[PDB]
Amino acid sequence: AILHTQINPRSAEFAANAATMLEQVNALRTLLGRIHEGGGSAAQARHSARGKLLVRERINRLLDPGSPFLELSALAAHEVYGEEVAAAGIVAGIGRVEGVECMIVGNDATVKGGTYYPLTVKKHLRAQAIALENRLPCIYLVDSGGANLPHFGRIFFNQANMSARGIPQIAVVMGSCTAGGAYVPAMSDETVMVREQATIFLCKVSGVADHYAEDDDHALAIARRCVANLNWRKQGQLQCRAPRAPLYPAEELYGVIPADSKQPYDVREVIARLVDGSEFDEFKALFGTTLVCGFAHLHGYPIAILANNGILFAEAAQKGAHFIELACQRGIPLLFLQNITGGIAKHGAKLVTAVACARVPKFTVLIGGGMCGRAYDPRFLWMWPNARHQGHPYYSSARLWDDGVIDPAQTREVLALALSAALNAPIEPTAFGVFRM
Amino acid sequence: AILHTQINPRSAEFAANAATMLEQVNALRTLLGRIHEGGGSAAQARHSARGKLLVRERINRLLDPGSPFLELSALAAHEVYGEEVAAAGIVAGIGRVEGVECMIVGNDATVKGGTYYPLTVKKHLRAQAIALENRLPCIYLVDSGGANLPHFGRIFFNQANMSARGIPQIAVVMGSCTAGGAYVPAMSDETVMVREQATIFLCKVSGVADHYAEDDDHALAIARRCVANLNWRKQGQLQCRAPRAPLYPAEELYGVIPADSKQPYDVREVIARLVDGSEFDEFKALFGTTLVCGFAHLHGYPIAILANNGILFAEAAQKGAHFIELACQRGIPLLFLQNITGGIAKHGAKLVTAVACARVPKFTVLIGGGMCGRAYDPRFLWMWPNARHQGHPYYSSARLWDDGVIDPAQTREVLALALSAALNAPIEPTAFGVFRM
Amino acid sequence: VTAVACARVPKFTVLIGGGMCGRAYDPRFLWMWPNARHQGHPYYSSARLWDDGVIDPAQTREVLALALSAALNAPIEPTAFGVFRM
Amino acid sequence: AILHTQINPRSAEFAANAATMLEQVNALRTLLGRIHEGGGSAAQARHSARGKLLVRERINRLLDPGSPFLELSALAAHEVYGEEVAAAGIVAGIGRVEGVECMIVGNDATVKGGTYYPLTVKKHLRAQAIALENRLPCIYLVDSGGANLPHFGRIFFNQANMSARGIPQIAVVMGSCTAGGAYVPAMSDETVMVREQATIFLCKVSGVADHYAEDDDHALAIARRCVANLNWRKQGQLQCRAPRAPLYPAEELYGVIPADSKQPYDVREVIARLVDGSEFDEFKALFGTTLVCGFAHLHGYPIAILANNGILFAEAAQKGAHFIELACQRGIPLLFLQNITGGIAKHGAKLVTAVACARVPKFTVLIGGGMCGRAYDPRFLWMWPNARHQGHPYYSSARLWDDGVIDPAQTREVLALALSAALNAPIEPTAFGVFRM
Amino acid sequence: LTVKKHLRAQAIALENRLPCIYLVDSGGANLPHFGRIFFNQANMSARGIPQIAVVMGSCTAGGAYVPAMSDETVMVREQATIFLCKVSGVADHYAEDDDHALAI
Amino acid sequence: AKLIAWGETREEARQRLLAMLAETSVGGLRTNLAFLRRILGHPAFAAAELDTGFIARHQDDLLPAPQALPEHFWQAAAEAWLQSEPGHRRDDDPHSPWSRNDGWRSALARESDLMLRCRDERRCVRLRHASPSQYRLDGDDLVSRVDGVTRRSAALRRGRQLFLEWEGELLAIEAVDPIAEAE
Repeated sequence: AILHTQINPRSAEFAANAATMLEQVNALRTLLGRIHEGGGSAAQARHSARGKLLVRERINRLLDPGSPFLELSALAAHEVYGEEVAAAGIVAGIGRVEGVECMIVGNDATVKGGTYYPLTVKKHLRAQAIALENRLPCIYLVDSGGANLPHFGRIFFNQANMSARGIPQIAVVMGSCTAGGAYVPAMSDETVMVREQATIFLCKVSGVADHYAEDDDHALAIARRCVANLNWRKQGQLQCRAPRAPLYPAEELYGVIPADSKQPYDVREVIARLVDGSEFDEFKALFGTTLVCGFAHLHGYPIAILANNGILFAEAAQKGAHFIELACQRGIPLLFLQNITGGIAKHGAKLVTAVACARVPKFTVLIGGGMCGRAYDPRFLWMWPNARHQGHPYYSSARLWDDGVIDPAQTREVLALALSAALNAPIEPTAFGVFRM
Repeated sequence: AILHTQINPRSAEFAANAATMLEQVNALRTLLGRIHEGGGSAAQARHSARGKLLVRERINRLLDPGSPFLELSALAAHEVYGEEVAAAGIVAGIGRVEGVECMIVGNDATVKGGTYYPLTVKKHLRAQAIALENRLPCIYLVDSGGANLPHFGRIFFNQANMSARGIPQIAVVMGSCTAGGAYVPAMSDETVMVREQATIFLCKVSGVADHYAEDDDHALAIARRCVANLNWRKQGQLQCRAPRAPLYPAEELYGVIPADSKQPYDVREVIARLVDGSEFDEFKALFGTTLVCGFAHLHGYPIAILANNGILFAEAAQKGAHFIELACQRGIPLLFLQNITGGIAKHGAKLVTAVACARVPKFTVLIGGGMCGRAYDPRFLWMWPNARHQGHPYYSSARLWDDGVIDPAQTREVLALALSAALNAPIEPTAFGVFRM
Repeated sequence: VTAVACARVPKFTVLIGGGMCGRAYDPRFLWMWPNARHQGHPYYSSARLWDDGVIDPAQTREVLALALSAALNAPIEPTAFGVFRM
Repeated sequence: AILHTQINPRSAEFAANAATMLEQVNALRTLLGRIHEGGGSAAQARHSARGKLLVRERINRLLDPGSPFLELSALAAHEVYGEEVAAAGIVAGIGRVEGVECMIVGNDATVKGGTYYPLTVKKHLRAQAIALENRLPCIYLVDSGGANLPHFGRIFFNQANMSARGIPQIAVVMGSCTAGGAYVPAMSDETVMVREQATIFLCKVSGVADHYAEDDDHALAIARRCVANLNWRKQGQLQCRAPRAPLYPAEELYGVIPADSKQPYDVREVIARLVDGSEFDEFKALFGTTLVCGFAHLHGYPIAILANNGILFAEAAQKGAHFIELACQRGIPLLFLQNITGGIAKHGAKLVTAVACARVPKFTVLIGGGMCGRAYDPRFLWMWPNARHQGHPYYSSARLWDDGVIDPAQTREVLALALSAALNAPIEPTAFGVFRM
Repeated sequence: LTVKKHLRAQAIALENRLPCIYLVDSGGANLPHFGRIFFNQANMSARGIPQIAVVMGSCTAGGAYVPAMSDETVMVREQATIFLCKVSGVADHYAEDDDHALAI
Repeated sequence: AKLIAWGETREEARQRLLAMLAETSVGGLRTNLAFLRRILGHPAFAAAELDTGFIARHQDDLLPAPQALPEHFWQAAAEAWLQSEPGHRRDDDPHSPWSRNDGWRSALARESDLMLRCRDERRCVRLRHASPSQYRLDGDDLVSRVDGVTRRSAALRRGRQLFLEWEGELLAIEAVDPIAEAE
C-alpha cells in the first residue's frame, strides 16, 4: 500500500530539478498565452468589432458554469507553416454541457479566417476520433473562411457514423460555412444558426438549420438546450471509490524529475504524487525492476499502472504482459507512464500483444525521453515538457503526435478528467492474440 | 426553454371557451357517474345482498391504499346494443398492488350477469394488449354468467404468452366461471378461489385453484400476497428528473380550446400547461409550422412532442420524420397531440415510416378533430371531449377505438401515469424501413 | 392451450369437420374443407376472413405443402412456454 | 402472511425435544472443538514454534475485521481413515476480504504435514466447485507436505477455468509446496510468497511468485491488497428488502423437532422461525399437504420454499413442480427443507424435472431423515444433527456428501450468508425439459 | 460402478450432444450415485438432446423413473414387468415383444 | 412519570398542567392519563372543594363510559392512516406518480377505501373528495378542516398502529387484516 517518499523538498539537488522544470512549465504557459490570441489582438478586435464572440468566449459560454475544459492540442501547427496558425485555428476540448461531457470543436475565425490548413483537418478529425472512442457527444461551433483558398470530408464521414452509433452531433453556425464547412452543419443531427449575421455561403433556405438565433449568445444558449435533451447515460462501469488526495503536493513533481536526462530516478516518486492516498500496490517488485507495475486509484477510479524505470528487458516484458492480463481480466483502466531511455523480441512480443489487444481504456503520459506512443491507440496521449530540435515536445505536439503538453503538477487532474470522459463509453472485455509463449 | 402564455384567463372569449368545455367535461362526469352503477342500484343491491363486494369495491380493496387507478374504456358499449351494458360489464385499469403497477380486469356481475358481449371480449383483450406491451402483471377478478347464453379464447392464448414472457397472470374467482370463464383461472399462474360462495361451474376438485378464500375480502387479500411475491423489477431505462409543475393551472386548458372548431389557436398553449416547468424546446420552429415539435419533461420523464397545428404539409412531414429520428436515437418517449383539421405523399411517407417504426413508447391524445389514431399502435390513445353523431368521442370510445375520454385538466396526470406504466417494459432500439428520400 | 398458444414453430390448421379452435391460436394459415360447419357455413366465415379459404379436400396435401414451404422463408423460433398448470 | 405458532416453549413435551437436540448440538460443538486442534496441541505448538501462524490464525487475519466465516465441511474425514485427519487437513470457508466474499482454502500443515488424503482432495475440489458456481474469488493459503508420500490436478484445471471466467485466483504460500502443491501457486493469477521461511520445494527463481513477504502476517496483508484490487461487482439481481427478524426465537427450533423420528410435526413451525417477519405465503395449502410450499423473505432476500411434511405423493409432486415453475419464472432462489420420511413416478417425474432444471440458486438443508440431496446440485447442502451407524450425519458429512452439520438455531444465519454468497453470480433464466404431462 | 458407468455414458451424451436411448431391464439398485441419473435426463432433455426409453424388462426401484424421465418411452406389454402404458402413465408406445419395441 | 406545572396563581398552574396533559400521549397500555385530565378540568377541583373523599365522590364525572365514536371520527382516522402510509417509491422509478396516496381517478372523484379497526370495532371508511382539501398531516399533528373550523389534534404512528387523539383519549387504530383473522 502507502508509499514513503525519499524526496527532500527543501534540498538543493531538488530546487535544481524544480528549477529547469518550472522553467519549462513557464515557457509553455507563455506560448499558450500567445496561442490564446489566435491572430493577434488585431484580428480579435476586428472580430469582436463585427459583434461576434471569440471562439474561446463561445466555448466558455457554452460550458456549464465553472466547468473544467480539457483543451486538446493547443500547440497544433506551431512553427510548422509559414506564419502562425494559432492552435491550427481550431479550439478543441472536452467540457460539461448540461451535465454531459462533450467534445467541443470550434473554428478560430481570426486565424486565416478560420481556414483549414492540413493540420487543422488532422486536429478536427483527431477530436472526433476521441469523441467516437469515448462516446462523447459533439458540438461544432462553425465559423470558417475556407478549406484553403490559395484529409477533409473524412470529417463528414465521422459525423455520420457517430450519429449512427447514437453519439449526438450538434452544429452551431456563428459565421461562415465556406466550401466544405457547409456540410458540417448539414451532417449534424441538430444545427443552430445565427440569422442576419452568420453568412451561410458555400434556416429553411439552406435547409440545414433546425434552430435560428439572433446572436452568438442566443445560439450557444440554444446549443445548451440541445444537449439538455440528449437523455444521456454513461456506459462505463467501474468500482469507483470516493476520491482521496495524494500524500505529497502536486508541485513536488517538478523537483522529482532529475534536471539531467542521464541521472536515474525512481518513477515510484512520480506515482506517489498522482494516485489516491499515495497507495500503490506494486506487482512483482523484485522481477523486471525496469518496469514498475501496480494497482491504485485516482480520483476514486481504479487504475493499473505501468511506468518505465530503465531499459525494457525480457523479465520486464513478461512482468508487464502478465500485469496487463490481470487488468483486462478485471476491467481496470491502464495508465502508461512512459519515459523511454532505451533473444529479446521473443518476450517483448508478449508485452506488445498485451498492450495492443488490451481493450480497457488506456492513457499515456510521456514523462521522460518496445512499446511507444500513438502506436497502441491509448484514449489520450500527453507529454510533460521535460520530454524529448526535431525531438522537442513542441515538435510532435505541434503535429498532433500527441494531445498536448501538460503541466506536470496537473497530471493527476488531467488523467482524472480523461478517465471520466472515457467512462461515457462501455468497457469492452478483452481478447488477446496468440501469445508467443 | 420556458413558454410565455398569450392566454388571458380573465377574458371573455376565454370564459366562452371554458364554457362549452366545462360543459362537456360535465356531460362526461355524469355519464360515467351513471356507468358507475353497472346494472342500476337494482342489481347492485341484489349483489351486495348475496354478501359479495361489487366489481369496483373489489378493485379499490385490491389496490394499494390511496393508489391512483387508470380506468380503461369506461364508455365501452355505450348506446351500442339494445339496452345498457355499463362499461361492457368489465372494469379495466392500471393500479398499484404491492408496489407493482398491474393491469386489473374485473367482470361486473351486475351487468347481464357479467356476460361477455362482443365488446366485452374486445375490451378484455384490449386490456391484455396493454398488459403485454407494457409488461404489466395481470389480475383478473373473475365473476361471470356466460360468454352470451342467447373473439374469446384469444383471451387464454394471451394468458399463455404473457405467462411465457414472464408477465405474471393472476386469477381471483369471486363468482361464476360460466362457459369460457372456467379457463381464465385455469390459464393463470396463480388462482385465488372463494369457497362455498363462488359457484365454480362451466380448489382441488376444479384443480384450478391454488388459494382458497372465505370471502371476497379474504380473496383480494390473498391476491395481494400474490403480487407481493413477484420479485418484480421494471425494465424501462430513462433519465428521469424530479417532477416540476407547469407554470399555468390545469383548468386553464378548458379556456384555451376555441369553442368553435374553425377558430385557429396555438397548440403551444396546450403544451405549456402539460410539461414540467412549462419548458418546451421547439425543433425547427420556422419550418413546417403546421406541426409543432419539441422536447420537454413531464413528471420528470423526458418526452418528444408532436402536436398538430393545422394541415399537414410537405415541410411538416419532413420536420416530423427528422424529429422522430432524433427521439428514437436517444430513446425518448413520443407524445402525439393530435387534432387533425385536414407530390404530397412523397414526404408524408417519411413521417409515416418514422411514426410506424419508432420503437420507443408512444402516447396519443386527440384534442381536436396523414397519421391517425389506432393506426400506429401507441401504448395508449386518449380523447378529449371536445373532439369529433357518428363522430362523437362517445361513438368511438364506446367501440374501443380509443382507451377513453379524459378530462383535459387531467391530461398531464394521465400521460404521467401512462408513461410510468410503460416503463415496466424496456425501451427497444429502433430500426426504420427504407425512407423514400 | 398453453402448449398450443406458446408453441413457436409454424402451425397450420385445416377444419375438416364441425378447448382449442381456429384463428384463436394464430396458425400461419387456416383452411376449411367444404363439408365443415346457415350462419355456420364455411362460406359464412370464409367470406368474413375467419379463415384463409375453403379448399378442395383432394388438394389439402398440395396446399399444406406450398404453405409449409412459404413458411420456411422465415426462421423457426425456439419455444418458451408459460407456467404449465401441473 | 404471518404464521401463528402452536408450539408451547414452556411445555414438557417441548423440553424433551429441546433435550435430545441441544444434546446433539453439544456433541457437535465438542467434536468441532476437537477438530479445531488439527494435529493436537502437539503439532500446533511445533508449528507456532517455527514462527508460523496456524491455518485458522491465518484465516482470521486474512478476513475483514469481525467478518463472519462460513466453514465448509469441518467433519471431513472424521473416523474415515486410520488415525485422525482433522477436517481432512484443509480449512475451507467463505469470508469477507476487502468487501468481497471469497472462497478461502488453507492446508493445515499440522495434520500429516498438510498431506492430501483422498478426502483432502475431494474437499479442496468441493470448495472450488462452490467458488465457481457462485463466482467467489479464491484465496489458497498453501502449506503442504505432500499429495501422500507413502483426484488431484483436477484442482489446477479448476484454477485455469475460473481464471478464464474472470473469477480471480490468489495463492499465498506460507510453507511447503510439495509435489503437486507447487502448481497451486503456479496456477494462480497472483501469488504471495513468504521468503526465507516458506520452503518452496517440489519469487523470481521459482518464477511462481509475484509478491514476497517476510512472514505470515506480511503475506496475508499483501493477499488483502490483492483482493483490494479486484474491481469486483456482484452480478446477482434480486428485489432485496431490508431484513426483518422472525417472530419467534432461533433456539425454539430445538424444541420443535420431535425427539422421536416417528412422531409427526408441522414443518411450518420450522419455517416460521427462519423467515423474515415469520410471514410465509403458502401455495396450494389444501392440495398435496405432504409438501409445504410457499414464498417468503430471509434477510430481505426473497425465497421460495419447499419442505417435506410426510411422504411424497402424486398431488404433492404436481404441487411442487408448479411452484418451482413459478419461482423460476420470477427468478427467486429456492429453499429445500428436506426431511425424507419415505402410477406414482408419472408425477414424481414433473417434480424431478422442475428441480433438476430450475436454474435459480438452490439451497438444501436436511432437517429430518423422489428428490434427495447432492442429486440436484444445490449451491450448498447442510444437515441438522438430528438427521440420519452408517446413516449418521457425521458419516456423510465426513465424506463430503454435504457441506457440514449446522446448528439448527443458526440455519437462518447460514442460509442468509449462503444466499448472499450466491448472489456474486448472476441468476440464469430457466429452460425445462419436456414435462411428462 | 454400474451407476458410475451409466452416468459416464450420459456425461458423454451431454458433452457431445448425442441423443439417448436407454434399453431398460433391471432387477434393482442393489437389493442386499443414482438419481443423479434422472437429473441428467432432465437437463439433456432441456438442452434439446432427446431422451428415449425402451423398457423390455423390469423397472425395479429407481429404474421406474428412467422411463418416467424420458421424452418418449416404448414399453413391452404382458412381458416386461413394470414394477417399482396408461396405468404406469410412463409409456407412450406399447410393444408386443423386444423386436417390436426396438422397431418403435 | 410525574407532571408538575408551576404558575403564579393556582389557576395558572392548573391550566398549564392541564396543557401538559393535553400534549402528552401514551399508547400500548391503559393509562390514568385521561382520568387525570378530567380531574384538573373538573369544576370541583378548580373551586378547591378538597377533602380525601374527592375521588370516590365525583367518580361519575371522572370515570365516564365510551360512546362508539361518530362517523365524524372514522373519516378523521381514515385520512390520518392513509396519510401515514406513503406508497412505496421504487428505486426502479422514484418519481412515479403511481406513488400517490391520492386516490386519483380519471374523470370522477378521488376514491380511497380503508378497512380500519379501532378497539374492538371496525368500519370500512370510504374516502371521497372532488375537493383535495379536508385533512392534511405534518409531524404528529392531524390538521382538519370541518368546513370553516380548522382544528388540529395528535395522530402518531408507531408501527402498524395509529394512535389518534380524540376527545381527550388516545385511540389505537390499525388496518384490518383479512388473512390474519380469517385464520
